[PDB]
Amino acid sequence: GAMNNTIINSLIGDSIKRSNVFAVDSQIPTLYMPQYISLSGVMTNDNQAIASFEIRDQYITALNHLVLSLELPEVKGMGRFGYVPYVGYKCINHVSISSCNGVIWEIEGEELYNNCINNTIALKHSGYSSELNDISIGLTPNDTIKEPSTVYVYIKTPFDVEDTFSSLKLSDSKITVTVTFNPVSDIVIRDSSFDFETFNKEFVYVPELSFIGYMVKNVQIKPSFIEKPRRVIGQINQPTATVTEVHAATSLSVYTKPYYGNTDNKFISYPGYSQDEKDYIDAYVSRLLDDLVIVSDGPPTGYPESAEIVEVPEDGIVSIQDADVYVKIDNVPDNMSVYLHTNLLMFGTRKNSFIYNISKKFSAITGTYSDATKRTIFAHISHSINIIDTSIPVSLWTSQRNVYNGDNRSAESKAKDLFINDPFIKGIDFKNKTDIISRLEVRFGNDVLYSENGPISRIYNELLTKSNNGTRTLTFNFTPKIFFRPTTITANVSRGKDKLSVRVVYSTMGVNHPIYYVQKQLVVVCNDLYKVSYDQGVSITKIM
Amino acid sequence: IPTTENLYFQGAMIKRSNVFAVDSQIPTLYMPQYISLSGVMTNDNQAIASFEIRDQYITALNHLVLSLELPEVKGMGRFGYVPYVGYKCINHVSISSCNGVIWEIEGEELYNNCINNTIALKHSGYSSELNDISIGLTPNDTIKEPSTVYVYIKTPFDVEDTFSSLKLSDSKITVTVTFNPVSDIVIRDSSFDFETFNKEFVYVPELSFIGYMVKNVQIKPSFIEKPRRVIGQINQPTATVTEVHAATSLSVYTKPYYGNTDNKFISYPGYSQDEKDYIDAYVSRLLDDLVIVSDGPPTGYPESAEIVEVPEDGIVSIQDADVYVKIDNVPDNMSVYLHTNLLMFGTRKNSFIYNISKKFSAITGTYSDATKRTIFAHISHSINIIDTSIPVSLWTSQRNVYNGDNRSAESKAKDLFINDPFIKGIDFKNKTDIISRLEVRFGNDVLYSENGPISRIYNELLTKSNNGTRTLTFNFTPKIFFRPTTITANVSRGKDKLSVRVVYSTMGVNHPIYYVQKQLVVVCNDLYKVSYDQGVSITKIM
Amino acid sequence: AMNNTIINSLISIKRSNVFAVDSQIPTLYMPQYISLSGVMTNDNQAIASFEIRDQYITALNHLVLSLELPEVKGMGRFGYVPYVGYKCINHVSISSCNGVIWEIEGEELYNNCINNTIALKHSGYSSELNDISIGLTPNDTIKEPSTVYVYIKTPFDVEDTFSSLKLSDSKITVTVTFNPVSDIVIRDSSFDFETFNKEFVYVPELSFIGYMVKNVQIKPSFIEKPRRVIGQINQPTATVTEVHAATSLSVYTKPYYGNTDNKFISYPGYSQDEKDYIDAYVSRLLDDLVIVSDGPPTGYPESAEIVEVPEDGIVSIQDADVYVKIDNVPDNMSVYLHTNLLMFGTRKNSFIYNISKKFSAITGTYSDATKRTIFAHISHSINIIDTSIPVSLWTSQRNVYNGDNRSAESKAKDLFINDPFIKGIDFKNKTDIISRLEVRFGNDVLYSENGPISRIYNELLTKSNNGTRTLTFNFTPKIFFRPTTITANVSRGKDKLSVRVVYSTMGVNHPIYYVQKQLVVVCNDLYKVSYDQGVSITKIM
Repeated sequence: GAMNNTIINSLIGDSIKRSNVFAVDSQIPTLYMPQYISLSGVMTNDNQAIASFEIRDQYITALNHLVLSLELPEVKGMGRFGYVPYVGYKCINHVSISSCNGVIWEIEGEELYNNCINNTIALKHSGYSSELNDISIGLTPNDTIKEPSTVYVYIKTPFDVEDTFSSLKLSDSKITVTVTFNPVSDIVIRDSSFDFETFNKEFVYVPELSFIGYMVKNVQIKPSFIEKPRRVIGQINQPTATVTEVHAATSLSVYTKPYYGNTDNKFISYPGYSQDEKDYIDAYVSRLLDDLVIVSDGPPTGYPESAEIVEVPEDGIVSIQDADVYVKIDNVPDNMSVYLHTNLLMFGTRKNSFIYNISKKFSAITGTYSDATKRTIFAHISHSINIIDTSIPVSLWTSQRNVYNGDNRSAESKAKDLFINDPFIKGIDFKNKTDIISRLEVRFGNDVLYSENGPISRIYNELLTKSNNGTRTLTFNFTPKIFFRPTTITANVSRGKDKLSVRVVYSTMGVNHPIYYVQKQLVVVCNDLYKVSYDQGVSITKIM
Repeated sequence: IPTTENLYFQGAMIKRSNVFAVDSQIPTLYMPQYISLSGVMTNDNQAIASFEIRDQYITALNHLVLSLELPEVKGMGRFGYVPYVGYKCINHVSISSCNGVIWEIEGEELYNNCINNTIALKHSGYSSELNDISIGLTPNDTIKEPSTVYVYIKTPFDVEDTFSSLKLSDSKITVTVTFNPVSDIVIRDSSFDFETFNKEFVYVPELSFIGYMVKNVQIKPSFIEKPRRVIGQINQPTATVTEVHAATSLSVYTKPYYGNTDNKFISYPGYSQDEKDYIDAYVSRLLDDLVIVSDGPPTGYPESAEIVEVPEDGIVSIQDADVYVKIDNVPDNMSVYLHTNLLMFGTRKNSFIYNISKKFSAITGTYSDATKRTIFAHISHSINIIDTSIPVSLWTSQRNVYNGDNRSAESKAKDLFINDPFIKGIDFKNKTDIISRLEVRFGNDVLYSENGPISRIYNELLTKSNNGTRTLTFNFTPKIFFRPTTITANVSRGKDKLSVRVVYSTMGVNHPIYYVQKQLVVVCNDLYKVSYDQGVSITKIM
Repeated sequence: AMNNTIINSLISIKRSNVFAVDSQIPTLYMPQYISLSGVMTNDNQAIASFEIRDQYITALNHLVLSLELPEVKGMGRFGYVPYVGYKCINHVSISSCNGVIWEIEGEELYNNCINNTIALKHSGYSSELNDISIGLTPNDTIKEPSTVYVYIKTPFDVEDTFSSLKLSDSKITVTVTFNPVSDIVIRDSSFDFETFNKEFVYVPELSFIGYMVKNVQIKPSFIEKPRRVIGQINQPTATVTEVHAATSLSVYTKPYYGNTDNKFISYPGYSQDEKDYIDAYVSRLLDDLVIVSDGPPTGYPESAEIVEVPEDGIVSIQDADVYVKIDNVPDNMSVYLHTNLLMFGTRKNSFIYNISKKFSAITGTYSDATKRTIFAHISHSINIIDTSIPVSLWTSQRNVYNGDNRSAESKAKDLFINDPFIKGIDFKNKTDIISRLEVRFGNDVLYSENGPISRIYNELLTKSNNGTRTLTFNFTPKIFFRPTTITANVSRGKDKLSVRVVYSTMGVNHPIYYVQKQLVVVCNDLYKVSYDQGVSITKIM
């Protein structure tokens, strides 16, 4: 109801100099006015799509918070079609910010995405919705698969960190923003039935650039520093990569990307908008089940001769070598039996060695046959399918290496396979869950800068940046940005110490996984420090 | 040899600022205390709670929390509280001294300011116990157990803790909370005795705050932003804020007006508040009347109902739409029937018909001989959030040439009264964007305009919020340590007002949601100087 | 381009530049992620020691403990508790030659990290670790080996380099005391815990961010050290003595399960919502609750009252009606309802706490293929308290009934749960059992409350959804200021904090009444940190 006597007695019962924590002198700031400015741009096909935006106005003193709008068209026709999650980020191949004196800042599309991955709002705007990312089906040539939509891509820049204090100042200079787009093939998930040829011919990127402009009265410009991300991709299947000309790096990131060039980029399933590891696994199990347990009158027809479809015993247990599969379906008609496809997908490099068989990954399958729809309605499924199984390209099941067929699904099931060309996949699975780096070594010149076995550098990245999707990262700067010059690793060119060399030991994937034959590329990102000066327009100088 | 050199700082090689040590300043001597007050209740019979803060030792205060003791709800019928029940109770909050109002806010604006604070919304409260629609079976059955909810009354005094705190220049502070009618916070069916509940219900509030007893306080003048709201006329796409001299921001949004309805909806998902939960609760409510397993043509439906026996094929054609219906274990003496016009809307006898039965493409299930019900399995439909937000009144409106609610009397009896006061847009999730274009005028000159909702995208990015509004921010300067940046008036040139004009998106006249009345809401934050000369006072910056 | 109205509104007074800053040159330093193996020592309590000393490691912060979990092989049910890595920790101590610099009890470290979802995930929390897995053969793999990471949050992390621990050419020892592995594992009777316990060893590794600083200019600082007092079992009071400069005081309750075998009917695994706990429990009871049998069901104790369901579908258990309807029941069989599955009472013709009475509707379909009932819709009033009742309390001496009338199959599936960080009297700490709280500074009442308004403030101020009744005395920003504290008056006897609570009561006929409670009181004392002749701390008085 009021302050207690014990508290009152503990204070009254003034000799020392105290900092006022109950009042502040409200400083008058620089006089300015912000404005959201939107620009249309010019489209070019060098046949890569490139959008240019020129910002040249005597009243736009500073700017930040770049947002790119993209108009997605109405998608009509036959077939399965869906956009990749965060489709807007996946459109971007490269972003460049330039003045008359050259590039001020630039970034690779995947690195922009990596920098925004911990911003759920920016990712949502990108966008990510059941409307965009579920795999929709067109049943007629004039059927609407996808309605037209607008996505917003937040182009995070070093100018956003401290709002007005970090904004790009325009020294009565012309700024150009150049966005290079990925082919539309990257952002779209589709089956064979979908007329991609026509879609590709007719699709056009329709972008618009927004930014927060500031009209500042008597701006007092000071020099600053900015970090420019630089990326190097290693050779296919080489466990090494080098970044040359490293003189002042604030950080270094290391990750892996799969390379699907030895494939047709076709996968059995995709979960759509639902993106959890369990959603990927459930979408895959769901696609296999129709061919795995068959309720038929006599041995099931329409499967390759290589298929081993066995009638389930009265026991319910089918033995596929060491693995027992318990199959029990209720309401099976008297003229019909329950069959198990014991080798739905199988892989082996040697005829009497190890076999990777997807049918062996199921231990229990129960359900009820429906006389009304003539389908089996699966109830409980016990299995050991993982995220890697859902990430195996179909090409690797039917590869030359494989001594077996070894894709014994029905023709109906194979026609439902999807082309996935997402350009920002990491690791060897869709969720980048499996850590395939067993050991990492970083060399600065000839000296070992850092080495680790487990991903403790990923744990630090995730803790320090409050991200649940980090990468193995070394950070050399722990100083607050903008108010301090960033701390860096510094070169010694005479001792040949001006290169960062990364070496990894990859995990053997275990014994005979078809995912061992997924080609990998090592990615190394280095953040170089640059000085930003505004003497005769905006200019940047690499720190050396 | 598989060993690797383990050497430290191998990447290492004037006045420098020390980043490894700091001089720990001695702060003002103070002592905080959590103080709780009961108030005085007063009653167009609107409930008002007053709390008077007067103590020579409370030097400053912040972090206001209002407690509310919700009563035990007994009786027959369906009852549930709206999500974030405690915020929806608040009509208005006012903080006053002897010199007048220091700060005040409309209930919806307090809620909009706390929408990103998941903790404060949970305390509000939001739970299965409060928000699921509970059913009372006997007149002495307990529908809802008594409960306490906490409403964090976010004020400008919390931004920088002690630095931004409200200083009581040995003045009396009065906090006045105006409550919304209990009708607004309760979701109920016709069976529930609302008349008695309303007569007997009383708001039981308590105000807490963090008080600070400060030794030799050195008070300095400061600035405060006071939110000011203007609501446009029904269906008017314009609104004006007059006497704008120093504004830090301007927000624009839409609210539906349900005065042309009885505020009854077919369904409500309860505690589960996702778009999918709203859609699933609605589909679930329609399914008992949509697919019927009956011995002969189903009874108990209006004559306007067109209930058709499903062919051996399983496909029923409703004009251009094919509905595949297949139910297992149907008894031999019975057939499967499909309600082909459960809900239908047309403005002309030969116009386009909006039919909810046409929104279903596949319905799978098993009839239960034990419970004499159909247990639905897989449903393929195209029901959206707008369908679940249609008031029942609009389906049976004078503008409809059809009946056009052909549901059973049992289904219509399960309809719920929803009077949530903080609904935005034309659907429960505020998913549909109905503003096609926005123009903001400062005087007669165009300050800002947009076609797409880029100002909402910026609001959401800058405030890290997933529920933003079209907002124009003029202040990008850090709060408390600087005088806020404002849009400033030119009275001589007539630039002393903010006029908002929107262009609403169009839609077909044959969709019941076309008849939802809309109100434009404009929120302006005006800058005020906080003085302490003879107790606390605020002065509008002009 | 900028509109004319904006240009016209702009185009003697000192203005602060908000569009440019002079980029200060910081102290020259170089960070490094350093990892150390320690020394393992053995109540045969496991203790890991890590010694940090290097002429170039000047400062450090952001301690992360790695734990290598082994491959778990054999027969039976096994799972790790959620946040396994935090639950491993009994105590963490940071020491110099001059003594302890900072230390914390494992539960208080966990409490400090509970609002950090990333740190908790790294702990870890996954279906792989936390679902209850089953081993079918003696060489079957129940759990694959895994690594967990425990972020050991310290006061040195608040302001990165500014708050970092400086090493004045001193040797810093980090000592981690581990809980017995019995605390972090959820297992059934079938699992060979004896062998697992004998063979299990903690395999830890300590990482930290080390800083090599050129010409470090050290300044004295302040640190808050958490101090915990646990009250006598069921005693609603606790005292913290020698309180001279405290920044906060926290109060909470813990259950004590020493009067039990720590066995529970169910556990939801990785799925940790209140509903997941309730659904896992209902699921475990269902196969004994509704039985499809040819004649009266066999294999239940003589005390079991299994009744054939009438044609009506309604079975009356006193005042409670249970509607049971199962489809596809074979002609030679009937539907039976177990009317006293679990029952508890302290007198014979009095009140009965009966779990079977908590069900109002049960629907399902019998499966001829698997000879099971596949349950569909269930209407019950089971709560989080029911799922938190140890099995021991159903069959206790106070109970005049049997009163666990489940099948032997169901009882064999019971799980040992020894999670060391449970609060309240239920697994979710949902039930508030403190009716009133009083805090005394000396003999004077410092604070008192009925409702948990101090928990509401804790949750608001720390942006946490799992707060405790807390009194904060410090609202001053950390590192840049000396913390504000409650200060002692030794002459007036105000140099101690006494807590008294009034517990709510659940009835004497509820098995949960017999769950023992412990009052926990946490006090944060202010200490001065000085670096004159190694690192040392001094209690503020």
